[PDB]
Amino acid sequence: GGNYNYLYRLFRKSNLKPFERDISTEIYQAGSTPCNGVEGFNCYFPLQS
Amino acid sequence: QVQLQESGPGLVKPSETLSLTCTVSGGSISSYYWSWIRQPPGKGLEWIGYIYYSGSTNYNPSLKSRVTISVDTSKKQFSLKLSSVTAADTAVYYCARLERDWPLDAFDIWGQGTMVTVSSASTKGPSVFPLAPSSKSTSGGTAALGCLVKDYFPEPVTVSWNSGALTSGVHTFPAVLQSSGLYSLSSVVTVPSSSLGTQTYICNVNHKPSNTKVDKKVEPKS
Amino acid sequence: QVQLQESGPGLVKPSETLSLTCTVSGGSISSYYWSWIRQPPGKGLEWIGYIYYSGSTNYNPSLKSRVTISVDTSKKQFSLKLSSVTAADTAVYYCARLERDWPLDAFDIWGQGTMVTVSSASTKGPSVFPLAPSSKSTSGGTAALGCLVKDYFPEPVTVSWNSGALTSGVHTFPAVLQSSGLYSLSSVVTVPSSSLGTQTYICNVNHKPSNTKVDKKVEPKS
Amino acid sequence: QSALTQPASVSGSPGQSITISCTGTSSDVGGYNYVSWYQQHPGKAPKFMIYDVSKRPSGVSNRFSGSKSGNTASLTISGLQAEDEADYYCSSYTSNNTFAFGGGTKLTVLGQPKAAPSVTLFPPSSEELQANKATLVCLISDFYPGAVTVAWKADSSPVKAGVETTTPSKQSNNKYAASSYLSLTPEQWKSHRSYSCQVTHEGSTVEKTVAPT
Amino acid sequence: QSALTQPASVSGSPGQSITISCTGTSSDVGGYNYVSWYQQHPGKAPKFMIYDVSKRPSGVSNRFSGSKSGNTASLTISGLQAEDEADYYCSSYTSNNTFAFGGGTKLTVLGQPKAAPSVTLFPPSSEELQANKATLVCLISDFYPGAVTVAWKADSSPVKAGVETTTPSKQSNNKYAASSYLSLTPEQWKSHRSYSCQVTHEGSTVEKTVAPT
Ligand SMILES: *[C@@H]1O[C@H](CO)[C@@H](O[C@@H]2O[C@H](CO)[C@@H](O)[C@H](O)[C@H]2NC(C)=O)[C@H](O)[C@H]1NC(C)=O
Ligand SMILES: *[C@@H]1O[C@H](CO)[C@@H](O[C@@H]2O[C@H](CO)[C@@H](O)[C@H](O)[C@H]2NC(C)=O)[C@H](O)[C@H]1NC(C)=O
Repeated sequence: GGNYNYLYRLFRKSNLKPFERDISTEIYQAGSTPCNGVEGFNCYFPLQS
Repeated sequence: QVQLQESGPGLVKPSETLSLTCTVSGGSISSYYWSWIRQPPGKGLEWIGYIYYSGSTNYNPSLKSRVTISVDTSKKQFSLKLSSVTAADTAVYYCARLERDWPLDAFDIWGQGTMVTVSSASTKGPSVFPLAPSSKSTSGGTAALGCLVKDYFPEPVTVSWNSGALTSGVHTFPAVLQSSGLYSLSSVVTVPSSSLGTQTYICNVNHKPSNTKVDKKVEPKS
Repeated sequence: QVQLQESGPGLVKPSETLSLTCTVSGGSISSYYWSWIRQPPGKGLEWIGYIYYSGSTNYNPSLKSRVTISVDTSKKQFSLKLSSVTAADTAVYYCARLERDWPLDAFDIWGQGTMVTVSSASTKGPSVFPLAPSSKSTSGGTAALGCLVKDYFPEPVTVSWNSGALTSGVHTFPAVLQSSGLYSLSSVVTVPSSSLGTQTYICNVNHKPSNTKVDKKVEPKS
Repeated sequence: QSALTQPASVSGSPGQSITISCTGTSSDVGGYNYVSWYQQHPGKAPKFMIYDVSKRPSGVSNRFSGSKSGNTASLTISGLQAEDEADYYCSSYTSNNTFAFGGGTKLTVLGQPKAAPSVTLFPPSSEELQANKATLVCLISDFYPGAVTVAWKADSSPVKAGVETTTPSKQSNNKYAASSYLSLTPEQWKSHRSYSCQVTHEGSTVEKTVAPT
Repeated sequence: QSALTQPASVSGSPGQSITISCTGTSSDVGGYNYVSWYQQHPGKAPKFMIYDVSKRPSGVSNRFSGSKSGNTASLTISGLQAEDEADYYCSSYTSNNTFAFGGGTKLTVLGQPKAAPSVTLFPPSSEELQANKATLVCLISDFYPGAVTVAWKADSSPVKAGVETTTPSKQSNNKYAASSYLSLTPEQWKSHRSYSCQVTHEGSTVEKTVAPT
């Protein structure tokens, strides 16, 4: 049925520094339009499973 | 940069084994996955196996027990051989890459496919004829002329003008399947009428399934 | 190697502030002096200040209390702003370098200037028309054709042929100031008459003050 | 070795937005999020659009967006521009270690014009005549509503033998073009003083007429 | 904020030599020797010639020489070649920390030929006619002595309304070219069966004549 408890981050502003860690969960903003914490086109949740 | 390109014939009757290759242009073998994708006329896509490069595989159990893929890494080829075809596999055949490493997945650069018909009635060469303009065929400063291609079993014939010289006002009409079972089509170009007495044009029909390659000049009428 | 190039518009009415820049091509900022030089129509030159690069200045007291020069060393710009113009400053404006280090002095590589008119009657787009040749317009093996441009306030319009294709027999006549106050001019080319039925030509008017850019084909007469 | 699910053609006006769906079982699209979309122009090769429910690869407009709810993904286009009339497929990574493709969905931008048919007629070619053949050729293009009917005629008569016709098909300017073929014996071509082709399209009937020499 | 001093045009025959003067106060040219010369071709950008009363920068002919006596400098050209017809300016480093330019001097190489006028005529363009306009265009070039006068004519009549004329101006081959414009209503262009352009130049009168279609 699928083990959906193992997630990974697929969007970030900039690549990590070595051994750096980032557990935030802010709505990513692809396009120029601001997101205001809601999903939509060019406003994506940053974690997939 | 990297592009694909199909190969191989198709016209064989029913119940045999066909072959195809997808020689790689830009050069990227040995790193990705490479798969073959069918598509019948007017219907949705499909899928068949792939082959890593070092190891290998095959897939789509519905087509299993019929298909074999092989890879020649030296000259960068995929062979695909289906066996005992059934004239229900009369389709276009793309050879898209695949993608790993950077997850992505799905697919990627494709390869223009190859119409592969499966039936009797072996290939026929087309007959070419010119379509000259006239005083009625001009529209003042503009005028149109063309070329008729007739009676060929290939089906996927192609047409150029003056070795691909002109891209303005050129139109190729879709082929009509005549009651005889042979196809025939037409190509046309419209251009400023003034250049009619000074300039020359040749329409160049290429028929890959046969070996027909005919280039015919068009001329004003007497 | 190093070249200059002006910028900036000019057509504003009287009593305002204009601007110009002289972006540097070959790349030599931060080492020399850079100054701006006026020239009215049909009269002698003039001079305005300069700006070292690190420090700065301004000059020509006759024009003092009106002019300000600035420099952006990053993208290599000189701004020049005169204020409250008077329609007596209707001139071409060069941006020549200067020279130090090796004494020399005087000036050096200039920049093709920029006609900057000062008056009312805001810009107007030109109307383009073709001038076809004829049996009377040919001289046996040779023949001439042209293009008329009409009724524009820009004044410094420019004209090319087939994207600058031809440089033989091309002549652009000086503009005439009509009683209306609008200018209109003509361009012409003479060429071996034989190529008349086979070849094509387009005259391309560029009007930098408006944004008009019109390219029109010339054709033989019916 | 089965298939997915997708609706047939959809509709929409320019400048608006539209959302096309792609529904599958919870063992391919529910239990995965490796879905990707593909856009295919008529008679072309499909083009890669976005991997992982959403992630336009560098090179695609930002008017496209992907999303999922549960074993159902969807693609949204914004400001419908009248060059996106194409087919759209979705794919995923079904179990059993295999991929699967949708069923396709024809996008219709709800074109504005009612372009009238550009018609032309072509008489037999000489080599064809000497080849003991004749074939009148009627060509049409640049008419928007692709619902034309063509009527072959002797010098003016309705004639119903040797007429072949294609169905209209889309151009690159989103317009339509078609052709009609009239096969005849050379005695038939030398037989009539004229022939005519009639194109009926939205009431409007345009006609061409030719004559041997 | 004043100015220097220079003579107007000078004259000279080829192969000879000529000297052009530049006189200023003894607080700019007397009290300095930073003078430099500049050559400008008609409708071009001036060109740098020699810094410090004399010192042709690598790239200029050696037919030029500069010199000074006292608050008066001068430039000498040798073997006048008939491509040096231009304007010549001198500059210096006046006190008050500023520069100054001369007044310019038109060099005349005393041309040899008496080139006759090449004339051409152009009738209205069709788009202009449909645009409710008409403009006959008379062009002239390749005549040396720039003293032509143009006479506009109805089918042969002297006509004096709507005539505009430029003054001759120098070509690159040192010859001259001019134009004349005759504005007319379309009824005027359809009105006369012909029109004519007369160019008088050194007694010689050349004429062109056109006709509507
Ligand atoms: C792959 O998995 C699918 C199920 O997701 C298998 O499909 C069939 O399942 C449907 C019900 O969902 C049945 O109605 C069919 O009769 C089943 N067919 C078969 C052949 O099992 C499918 O078979 C699997 N294929 C492989 C190679 O494992
Ligand atoms: C720069 O010096 C000049 C003199 O060389 C100044 O000019 C004037 O001198 C003349 C006589 O030679 C007088 O007739 C003018 O009335 C003077 N005008 C002025 C404004 O003084 C000039 O003024 C000086 N300019 C600066 C900025 O110092």
